[PDB]
This record gives sequence, C-alpha cells and structure tokens, in this order.
Amino acid sequence: LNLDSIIGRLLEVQGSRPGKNVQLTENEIRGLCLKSREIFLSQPILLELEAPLKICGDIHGQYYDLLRLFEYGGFPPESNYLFLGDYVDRGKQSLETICLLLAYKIKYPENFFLLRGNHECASINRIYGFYDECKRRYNIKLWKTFTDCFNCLPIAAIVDEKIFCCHGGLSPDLQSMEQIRRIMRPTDVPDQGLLCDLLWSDPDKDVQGWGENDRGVSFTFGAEVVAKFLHKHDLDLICRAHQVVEDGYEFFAKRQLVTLFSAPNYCGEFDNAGAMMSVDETLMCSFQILKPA
Amino acid sequence: VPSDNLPTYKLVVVGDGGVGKSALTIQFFQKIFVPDYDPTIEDSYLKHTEIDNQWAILDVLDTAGLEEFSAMREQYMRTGDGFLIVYSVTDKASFEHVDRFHQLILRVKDRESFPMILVANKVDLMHLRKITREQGKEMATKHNIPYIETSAKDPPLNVDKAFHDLVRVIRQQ
Amino acid sequence: AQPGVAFSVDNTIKRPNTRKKSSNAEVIKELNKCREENSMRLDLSKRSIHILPSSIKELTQLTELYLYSNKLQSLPAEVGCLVNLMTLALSENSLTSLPDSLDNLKKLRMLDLRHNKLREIPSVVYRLDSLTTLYLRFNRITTVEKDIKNLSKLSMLSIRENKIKQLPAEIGELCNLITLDVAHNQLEHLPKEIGNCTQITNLDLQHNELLDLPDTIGNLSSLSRLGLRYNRLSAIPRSLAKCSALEELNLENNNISTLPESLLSSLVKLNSLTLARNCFQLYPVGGPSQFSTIYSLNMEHNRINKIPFGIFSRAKVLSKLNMKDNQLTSLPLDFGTWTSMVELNLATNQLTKIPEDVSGLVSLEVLILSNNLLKKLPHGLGNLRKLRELDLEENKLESLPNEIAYLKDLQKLVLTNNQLTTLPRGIGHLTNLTHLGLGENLLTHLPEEIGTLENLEELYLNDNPNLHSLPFELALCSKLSIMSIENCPLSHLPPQIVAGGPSFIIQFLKMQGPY
Ligand SMILES: Nc1nc2c(ncn2[C@@H]2O[C@H](COP(=O)(O)OP(=O)(O)NP(=O)(O)O)[C@@H](O)[C@H]2O)c(=O)[nH]1
Ligand SMILES: [Cl-]
Ligand SMILES: [Cl-]
Ligand SMILES: [Mg+2]
Ligand SMILES: [Mn+2]
Ligand SMILES: [Mn+2]
Ligand code: NA
Ligand code: NA
Repeated sequence: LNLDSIIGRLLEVQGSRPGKNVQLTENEIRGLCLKSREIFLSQPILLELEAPLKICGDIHGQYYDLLRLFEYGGFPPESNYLFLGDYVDRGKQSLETICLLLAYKIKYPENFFLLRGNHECASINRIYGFYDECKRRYNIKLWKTFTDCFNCLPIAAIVDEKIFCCHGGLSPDLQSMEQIRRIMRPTDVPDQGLLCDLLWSDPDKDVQGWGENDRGVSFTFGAEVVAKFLHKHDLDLICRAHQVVEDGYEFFAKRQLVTLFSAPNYCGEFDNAGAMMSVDETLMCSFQILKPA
Repeated sequence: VPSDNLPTYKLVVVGDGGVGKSALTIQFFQKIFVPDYDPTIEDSYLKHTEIDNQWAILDVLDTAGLEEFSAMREQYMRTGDGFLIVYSVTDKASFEHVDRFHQLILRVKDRESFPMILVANKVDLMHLRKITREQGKEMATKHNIPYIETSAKDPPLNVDKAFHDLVRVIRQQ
Repeated sequence: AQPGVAFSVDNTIKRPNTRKKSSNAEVIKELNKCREENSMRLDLSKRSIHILPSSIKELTQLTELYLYSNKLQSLPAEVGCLVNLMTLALSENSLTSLPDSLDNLKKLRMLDLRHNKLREIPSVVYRLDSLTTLYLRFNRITTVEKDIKNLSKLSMLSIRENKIKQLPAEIGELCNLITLDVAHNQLEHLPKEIGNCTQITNLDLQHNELLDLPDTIGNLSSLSRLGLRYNRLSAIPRSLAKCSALEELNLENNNISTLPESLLSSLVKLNSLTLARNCFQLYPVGGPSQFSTIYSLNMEHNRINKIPFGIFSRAKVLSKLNMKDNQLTSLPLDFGTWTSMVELNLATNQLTKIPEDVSGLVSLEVLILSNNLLKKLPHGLGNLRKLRELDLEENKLESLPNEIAYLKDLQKLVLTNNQLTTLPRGIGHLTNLTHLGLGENLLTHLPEEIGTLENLEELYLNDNPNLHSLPFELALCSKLSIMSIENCPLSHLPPQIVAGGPSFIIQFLKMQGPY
C-alpha cells in the first residue's frame, strides 16, 4: 500500500468542479480499510487526547467541504484532528470522504482520530446512500469490508480531562467512563443501550431529565442532565454532533454542551453553515465557519 | 424513559474459570458473543431495564474464576444483592465446585439463604456436554435454588431470562 | 496548571457555567464506626471521595482498605500509618501519584491501581518489596524502571493498556512470576532475561508491536497460556517447543512466514492452531505428527499456494479447516481422505474444480467454496448426507448436478453471483432447506418443484434480469417470510403487482393460481 500516492490522488481534485470523483483501485480501498482497522484496535475505544486539536462534526460524503475544512484548519499533520463520526451517507462522495480520512489515520496515527457515528453502521448506511455508492462504483463486497472497519472505530474521547466527545450524546446507563472501556470490538451498534445512546441521543431544551427521541431510537436529555454529568466526572464541556445546526455550531445548557456540524448546505435542503472547533493548549475554544457555497 | 430514583440490583456472577461468565454478561449487555478467552480480574456493567413492568437499574459484577485472578473476589461478592452461580456443562470440575461457591456466598453475606440461581452454560456444545440436565436440577434442588440452562453463543439462549429471574428472586416475585 | 474550557466568541471570552461537607461527614462516621468495632476491613468504595480524611491514621488495625470507584487524585501521607495493611484497592480513581509514606507498609501484598491516570509507576511502589499482586491496567505509563527488581515476590503483574515501549532486563529478577500481562502496549522486543521467570504459566503479549521473541522463551516450561495475536512477529523461536503445556497456539495478525521444523510435534496438549493473517506460503514443515492433537486449523488470509499430500494422515480429531483467502489453485490428490473434516472453508482462492472424491468427506456439515472459479460441481457432492450449509457465492457456475437432491440435511444453499440459467427439478427434495440464495444470476425460470420446499423461509431472486415469471407452486411455501426481488423485473407479472412487492406477488401467485 502506497499511502502517499493514494493521498496525492485524493488531493488532486482540490479546486476542481465539485463532484469530480477519484478513482482508487478496489485493492487500494481494501488496504485502507484493513490497515486502519488494525490501528483502531491498537488504540483505546475511549481516546484520551491532548490539545491543541481541531474537532469536526458530520461530513456525510460532502468531500469538497471536507477539503475546505483541511484547507482552512491546515492539512495533516499541520494540525491535529478529531472527527465525531457520520462520514458517509446523504452526500454524493462518501467513498472519497472516508478514504481520505482513513488514509490520514494510517499516515498520522497519533495526530488524527476518528470516532464512530450512527451512520458508520451497516443497517443505517444500507438505506441512506453508502451501500448504493459502493455498489455503483465498486461492489457490495467492498461495502462489507467498510462495515468490518467501521465496527472497530472508537466511541468517545476526552480532551485534557475536560471535554467529553462523542457523536450523539449521553446515556442513562453511562455512570462511569470504565463502562465505555468495557465495550468490546468489533461490534455492531445495538438498537438500544449504552453504545446506541452514545451515537443517537440528542439534547432538548424542553425536556427535563430524559425523554423519548422522535428518531424512534435512543433518548433526549435536558440541561440538568448535562450539568450533573459534568459535575460528577469533573468535566467542563460535552462536544457532540449528530444534529444539523444553522450556524455550524450551537451551544446548549449555558455553553456546557456544543453541537458541531461540518456539512454546509446539508443534503441540498438546508441553508446551514458548517463549523469546526479549535481547541488550543489552554483549552480556549474558537469556531471556524464554512459558509454554504 | 427510565423512572426517577430507581432501585439498583447488584448482581454478581461467580463460578470457575472458563465457564462463560463474561460471555454471558457481554451477551446480556452488548448483545454480541465474544469467542476469545480473556481471563477476568473484575468488571462491572450497568443498564436500565424494565422487568415485569417495573423499572430497575441492573449493576452486574463479573468476577474472576481463576484462582490466580481471584484476589479481592470476596469484597466484590460482599456488595451483591443476588448471585448467578455459573458452571459449564462441558466441565465436570466446574459443576462440582458449585458447593464451594454456594458456601462462599452464604459466608460472605453472613446469611443462611440468599438470592441465587444455578446457571448451566454452554448447552450449545451438545456433542461435548458432560453434565446432564438431571444432575443440574438435582444440584439446584439440593440447595433449594432455581435452575436454568444458558448459551452465550448466537443465537443466545436464556441469557436475558437468567439475569431477570435473579431480579425476580430478589423482589420475592 | 490544569486548564479550563473557555470560548473565544462574540469578541470576548465566555465560560461554561452539591454537598461535599455532607459527603465527608459520612466518610468520617464510617471511620469512627471502623475503630469502635476495631474492624480489620474498611470499605469506602463508591462514595465520591476526592480527598481522603487524615483521620485514617488512627485505624492502625486495618489489613484491607477498599477505596475503588472514587475520585481520588492523591492519597494523604497518613495512609502510611496503616502498617498492618495487606490489601490496598484503588481501582477506578483519578490517581496521578502516591505518597512516599507508603513504604511503611511492610506487609502489603495486593495493590490494585487499575483505571487511573498514572503517567509512571509511582516511585514508592518500587519500594514495596512485600507485594505479590500488582495491577496497573488502563493508565498512562510509558516506562518500567530498573527498580522493578525490588518486587521479587510478585506472582501477578498486569500492566496492560498503557504506552510501554520497552521492558528492562531487570524483569528477569521477578523469578516468582506466575502471570505476566503486558497486552495493549507498544513493546517491540522482550528482554532475554524474561527466561529467568520460569514459573510463568500465563504470558499475555497481545496487541503490541513485537518484532520477535527472545530465544530464552523456552525456559518458561510451565507456560500454558501465551497471547501473541496482533503483533509484528516475523518468526517463532525453536525454544518454544519446550512449552509442551500450551493448549493453544494463536498467532493471528502477525508477519510470520514459517515455523521451526517439527515445532508443533512437541506441543502435545495443543487443541487449536491459528496461523491467520500472516505471510505463510506453505504449510508448517514437519511430519503429520504435528497435526495429531489439534481439533481446528485456521490459516485464513495468507498466501498458501498448495496443501501437501498426506498432511492430515494422522489428524484424527481435526474437524475444522479454514483455508479462506489463500493462493490455492488445486487440491491434493488425497483430498477424499479428510474423513474427519466437519467444516471446510476454501473460500477466496483460485479453485477451478472440486474433485469427485469429495464424496469421501461423509462427515462434512459446512462446505464454503465462495469466491473461486468453479464452472460446475462434481456428482459426488450428493454423497455429503450430513451437509447443512453449502456456500458457492461468486463463482462461474453454469449448472448444478442432479445429485444435489440427495443433500437431505441441507438448510442453507448460497448460489449468489453465478451464471445459473435453470435449477434441477430435484431441488424440491431438499425438505430441510430454509435459505436459498439465487441472486445475481441468469435464471430464466424457477422449477415448479420449488413448492416442495416446505421449510423455505428466505428466497433471494434479486438482480435476475432474465427471470420473467414465478411458478404458482411457490405459494405452497407456507414459511416463506423473505423474498428479495430488487432489480428483478418479472415481466410476465403485472407491473403494479411487482411494484407492490413480495407481499402482492406471493398473494397473486396464491390468489391467481390453482391453490
Ligand atoms: N460455544 C460456546 N462457547 C462459550 C459459551 N460461553 C462462553 N464460551 C467461550 O468459553 C470461553 C470462556 O468464556 P468466558 O466468558 O471468558 O469465561 P469466564 O467464566 O469469564 N472465565 P474467567 O472467570 O477466568 O474470566 C470463551 O472462549 C468463550 O467464547 C457458550 O455458551 N458456547
Ligand atoms: Cl494522555
Ligand atoms: Cl457527584
Ligand atoms: Mg471472565
Ligand atoms: Mn448522527
Ligand atoms: Mn449525521
Ligand atoms: Na498491513
Ligand atoms: Na453495555
């Protein structure tokens, strides 16, 4: 596997018309899945990271918006990156998106990190685009290779003992951080339980405590649940994604939680911006906005 | 949506090494079967679940079976509200050590009786089975405790029922 | 020094915005209750303790102190007054240090420091030479100092889930080690002095970066459990043959290409061998006595180009062989002599034919031949009366033998991605068949004998452009719950019915048929 050639070919379409595909060989994509899978299993399922770091929300196959994120924040390894999941589905170029992220994970394993989102799940991305894209451009056997890779992604991260990061949100079953460490890999995402809630739950300003989620899966949680969680675990902030927000980032519970969404003009139906959060060594957080182009 | 101020049931899984205590526990919580054997020191798992239309918090303590890993086992057992005594139908010694674990539970809890269930695991290995169903029911009746047969391998057999039945014993329901 | 989160927004800096005295009062009450009873055990676990009160110094009678599942960052120096302490349990805290006063605990045997935040082994731990059990799992340790030789009474040492890149040669002075667990680290080599720990029965090295093993590894003659998966091993030392108590040799996910000749013959307790995810191009050299004790052989994901003749002649209890993803272009001449084989996986190879002597594998229950180059199947396949699962996905099969009707125990038949145009009318004799995968084929019609498949639950007809109609007898399959018809036009059926899907289609065949 020649990583540098794969990365160079993925970055070649920088500045081209949006939608221009990159043609990697099936064995090259298979090598990205197999080698990145090994690195995921060699690293904790609950990542403990250090600032400075840039944190990004959902990409959803919007590859050229991903390139905008790297051009704005600096291509690896100029900056460390943490992605919060949902790399495939909805968008038109899920393959280019995940292939570049996996390539950077192999190239800079200590400076580039990827969390699991609810769309890194075979039952979900079978419906919402990634299966169709794999079948159209390659084959279904490749889609299954991606599933084996997705099944080993880490679930959460804690930055400098203070920022708890996950795709979805909190769980009523999440009482100790060691519960996350006891999640075994490889694994599918269950329809209910701790691993499900971490990828599916949402904050809600109207709910007090826990409530039912209109998605039909997992829960909603209120501001007091966030406050008690941060106090119990001596954390300052929850950083999550999962939901599209108008400004690319959105605060919750008096800035005790922030939602990051990095796909501008999501699905072509929303007029939203995208955002990443920069965390410096003093944990000072700022937001870099991608306006919809 | 879980109710407020729920009761917590501290369930402790004890038994000889290799009988499947961790595989049953991970199957119960994560709904997957782990084929590899990694000996347990101590691990704990937590879930909110509704049993017989009554919400409950299930705190499951998974203990060590190997004697080399068994230091501090009695302290973790001391905190329990109920116990699963697990043996493997393919391991004769694990069945014969049920008496030892039964005695340890009563000694550590300082009681004459305590909620426990005898769990006969690995019944999916029919060609390797060495402990009959009658032997298990005899052992359970001798101790006046319920008997159940389980398999952690997919598709799982009686895994959720074993933990839920222990909660039923604690409730006296 | 510990930073706090702030936000640089709106041209300014913004900040994110119970009963500690009451909690500490309950701890003090538990301390007084301990002295009044003069109890030798104190359980302060799960009490949200951040700072342990210095009043602990009065409980000098303690032999066990349980403080796990709290929020301790440090321990007060007054803990050193508990000179009778034998167990100190501190798992699941936030510890970054330990007080030097702990060296007064000359009788400490158990120190549990799992799930903490130690960036190194605290210097006082190296001076607790009475320790027999030391747990350091899930910390942030990068270095094991040479002072580890002071803990010569250790029988159990676990430092898994850290960032350790090297072990000192002084590890050889832990001559009383029975279990040594260093999994999930970054070790590239093991010190050869580890051969002085001759009492070790459990050595776990999984998930490291080990490039090799020391030649002294054979001195661990009592080794019964050896974890080597997920490393970078390029070879196995000859001395490992002295570890004749090994019940399993699993080398999955390494870079091993050969084994020492006849090495497996010394592992007389070996019940399983796994060489998956390596660089093997040929079988382990050494006579057939090397495979005489194993029940399972897993060699998937290698580059093995041939299976030697008579390699399984003395493998009486070998019932599972996994050869998936290799370089096999043909099978050995004595392929039919594998009478003990129960599960055989030859998927992802370059097999062009299955020999007729496959009929000799009368005990075969699972046969996986996916992703090969098969154009046809031998008639002897029907002699596999115990076969439950037959997977033939992604081949070039242009027809099926009529002898497939004799597979009375067949429950799952996968024929996805082939060139089949028709099915033999004997297909209806497979009374136990529950899963029939016919997707990605060239089927023109389905035989009317499909209605004799009483147990058929799942039928896959997707991606069949030439399948224009379905027989009415398909409605006789009362257990049919799944029928895939995606990318299957079915021209002879009404387009509103096929757009309505399998529910309308099965009912059409039922309501517009003679049943
Ligand atoms: N076939 C089969 N294997 C099982 C079953 N339950 C457990 N196993 C296997 O048996 C082995 C031991 O299981 P495990 O849960 O680790 O045993 P344990 O009781 O926790 N042992 P310890 O106390 O030392 O941690 C594993 O390889 C596991 O996959 C079962 O029902 N069927
Ligand atoms: Cl760290
Ligand atoms: Cl608290
Ligand atoms: Mg266990
Ligand atoms: Mn999401
Ligand atoms: Mn999303
Ligand atoms: Na590789
Ligand atoms: Na869980």
